[PDB]
Amino acid sequence: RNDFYCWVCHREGQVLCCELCPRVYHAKCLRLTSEPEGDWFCPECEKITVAECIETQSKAMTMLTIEQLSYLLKFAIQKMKQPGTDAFQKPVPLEQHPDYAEYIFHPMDLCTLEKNAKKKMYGCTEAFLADAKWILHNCIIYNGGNHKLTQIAKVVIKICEHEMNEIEVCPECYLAACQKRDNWFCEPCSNPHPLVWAKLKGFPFWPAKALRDKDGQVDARFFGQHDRAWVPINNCYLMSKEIPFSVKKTKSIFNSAMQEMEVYVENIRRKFGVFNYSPFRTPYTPNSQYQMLLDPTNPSAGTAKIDKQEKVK
Ligand SMILES: [Zn+2]
Ligand SMILES: [Zn+2]
Ligand SMILES: [Zn+2]
Repeated sequence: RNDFYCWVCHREGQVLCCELCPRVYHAKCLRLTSEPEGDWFCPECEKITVAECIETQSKAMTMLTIEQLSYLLKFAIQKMKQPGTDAFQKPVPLEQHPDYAEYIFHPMDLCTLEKNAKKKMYGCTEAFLADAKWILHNCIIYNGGNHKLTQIAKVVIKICEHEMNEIEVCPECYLAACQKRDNWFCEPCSNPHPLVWAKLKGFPFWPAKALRDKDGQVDARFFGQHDRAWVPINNCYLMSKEIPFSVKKTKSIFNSAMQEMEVYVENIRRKFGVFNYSPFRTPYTPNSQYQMLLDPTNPSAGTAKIDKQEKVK
């Protein structure tokens, strides 16, 4: 059955109906410049359709099957199920709230979300977050926008958004961080992340993995502490033997990071055959392939990796 409360503001009124799902919307809540006539599809449905289309699907979805994604969604559910989330763990019982179904036409809870994931119902990360949001919408309608339970539901949805974002950055890094095997941070991914010297304003130059490029910034993951930051691309150099020196407080902390970085380099050499160090102060470039070159003085010769047509798992 179609909902009666706007998906955006959670209030009743004159609302448009989606043809594909039970969601309804005030026209003004979607800043709709005009009125749709017939066969309207809502923004949640339209975002899911383009994320599930092979021609427009994300980098992460190109490397995952539906079954593989369902395994990562199970770990995301564990992160959402924090201490204090009891009210959202099981379906709301009619024995405690007999008027619940007069207001809530589409119930949702963490156990149902978990069961749906195990049954392979979600074809993209966007679909899991869209379904999870029914928990927050339902809580606002029944309990009210200022209730203590609404505050808890908002955090549950913010955790869901962060976990979906992390899967999209790199599913292999996500899986390694979830399992936490010995020296998981040093495990190379199938398309290995470039190693750089990264300088964040106010901090010493430090070794890091480069996970993404966006608007002139690099998503750096630092060796040692495993913390993260967006760093300007002009403050990043390809890894070299000579170190870009910075005045530091504790020697041993920098030492542990350099030691961990050398374990990562050895893992790359064992798996792909090579690791090319660069001359001092060589700028990092987006999606750099330098470290994998057969001959770093002849880039047109391409990668050292031998293609054995292996099904990667
Ligand atoms: Zn609205
Ligand atoms: Zn829809
Ligand atoms: Zn990765």
